[PDB]
Amino acid sequence: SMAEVQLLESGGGLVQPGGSLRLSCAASGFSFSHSPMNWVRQAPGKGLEWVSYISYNSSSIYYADSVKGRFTISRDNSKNTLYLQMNSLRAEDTAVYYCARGLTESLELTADWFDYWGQGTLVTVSS
Amino acid sequence: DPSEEPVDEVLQIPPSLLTCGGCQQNIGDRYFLKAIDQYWHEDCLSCDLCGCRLGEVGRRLYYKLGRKLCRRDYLRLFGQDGLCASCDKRIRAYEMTMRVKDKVYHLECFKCAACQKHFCVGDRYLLINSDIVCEQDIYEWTKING
Ligand SMILES: [Zn+2]
Ligand SMILES: [Zn+2]
Ligand SMILES: [Zn+2]
Ligand SMILES: [Zn+2]
Repeated sequence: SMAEVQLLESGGGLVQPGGSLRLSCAASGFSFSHSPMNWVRQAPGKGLEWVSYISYNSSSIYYADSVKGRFTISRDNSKNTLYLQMNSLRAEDTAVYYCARGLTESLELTADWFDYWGQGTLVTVSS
Repeated sequence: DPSEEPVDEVLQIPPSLLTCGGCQQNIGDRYFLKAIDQYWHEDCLSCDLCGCRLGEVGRRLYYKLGRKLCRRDYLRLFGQDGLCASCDKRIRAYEMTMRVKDKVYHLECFKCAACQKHFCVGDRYLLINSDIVCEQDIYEWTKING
């Protein structure tokens, strides 16, 4: 009776500094329309770094300081899709970008990978 | 007597008053919410910080300094009870945290208690008290012991 949670990140790849990418995540296996969503990135050695947050109805939206003015989060609940528009890309933005499902109350992630995290999509900005 | 049929007085909320406090539009729904002397569509009553539906569990909201907040956001802004499980320091408002089980951490604090490595997506772990231990530290313990 329990449906398996699925988060499939798309987009990303290799581009030069000043370049632009559009990330997407298709969701299924939970009520996406009632879930706050996130983009979280990670380079090897370095820890997980949260990028952007968006409430279920898009009324609340936040960004990491490092991405403010460059990245834009959005969602489409009828299509169960999360988006991230990445502009003015720089070498520091190189990482695996995961779509992370947030806990319903007050800006929180969870380490339940299977139920709340995708497999990620790679973004690389050249030297 | 079977012929006896009750005549009940009904006092309804007047249709003119049913304007939502969050969208300023009419509420024609059967199910809606009452809060802070206003009526709301169920999707119109949100936390000012995080934007979650406010009374979903516990049937209460937290109002201070002109802000309607959820329990955790209220305690993050005003309460003393927003300390991290690792570094034992107050969690800033507008800060994204990592919750493993029932314990809350800063993302930079989200690392193994033994080898000090930052956890990656898909990493198996064990939580002892407020210490998260990676799988390869559990295996290296049980290898010497059997
Ligand atoms: Zn909140
Ligand atoms: Zn409304
Ligand atoms: Zn900490
Ligand atoms: Zn370890």
